[PDB]
Amino acid sequence: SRAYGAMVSCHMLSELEEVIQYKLVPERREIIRQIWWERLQGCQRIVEDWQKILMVRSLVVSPHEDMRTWLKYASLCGKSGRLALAHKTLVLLLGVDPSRQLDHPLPTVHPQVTYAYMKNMWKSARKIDAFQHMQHFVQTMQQQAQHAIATEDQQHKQELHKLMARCFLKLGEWQ
Ligand SMILES: O=P(O)(O)O[C@H]1[C@H](OP(=O)(O)O)[C@@H](OP(=O)(O)O)[C@H](OP(=O)(O)O)[C@@H](OP(=O)(O)O)[C@H]1OP(=O)(O)O
Repeated sequence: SRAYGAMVSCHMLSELEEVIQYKLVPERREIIRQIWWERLQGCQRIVEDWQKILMVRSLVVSPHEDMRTWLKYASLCGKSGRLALAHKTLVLLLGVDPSRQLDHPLPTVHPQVTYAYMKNMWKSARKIDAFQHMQHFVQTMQQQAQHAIATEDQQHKQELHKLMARCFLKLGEWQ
């Protein structure tokens, strides 16, 4: 447990070598990203360590390029009593600020990011407006899914149904 800090340092150095591999090899990009995700999952859930590792990985990977990792990091920060940093990460992922445009409904692009932002807002005690955004998001998801159902997009439809199931459960619990 004492050496874990130096272990984190070794993790960062190994990540840097995999970063130069990422820059050199264009066919290794997906494999490297999956390796990074699994290794980060293996590491401990300390916000400082996660921030260091993600800062190292940011050299060749923009947050938009890998939404899942930053979503997990934002969830960790939210559970670690750092809702300010979690909101900053969520707004960076979204690309626009829902806080300034309260009247403007939440963007539908990146629905996972929108759902994460909504639940963070719920944790931010803005429950009523979170519920209104939840209803708007669910109706938008259903209309979008009905419009965009196609034989080509089936995995996307399955993921959308899973997210919608989570949204309906959250709607019921919040009601
Ligand atoms: O913190 P909660 O409100 O209870 O939400 C949890 C939490 O999601 P986050 O990734 O946003 O933290 C779980 O993640 P863990 O931190 O426990 O790893 C996730 O489970 P997975 O990691 O397996 O995705 C689970 O999702 P699910 O209900 O689909 O299993 C999800 O629950 P809600 O989305 O219903 O809030």
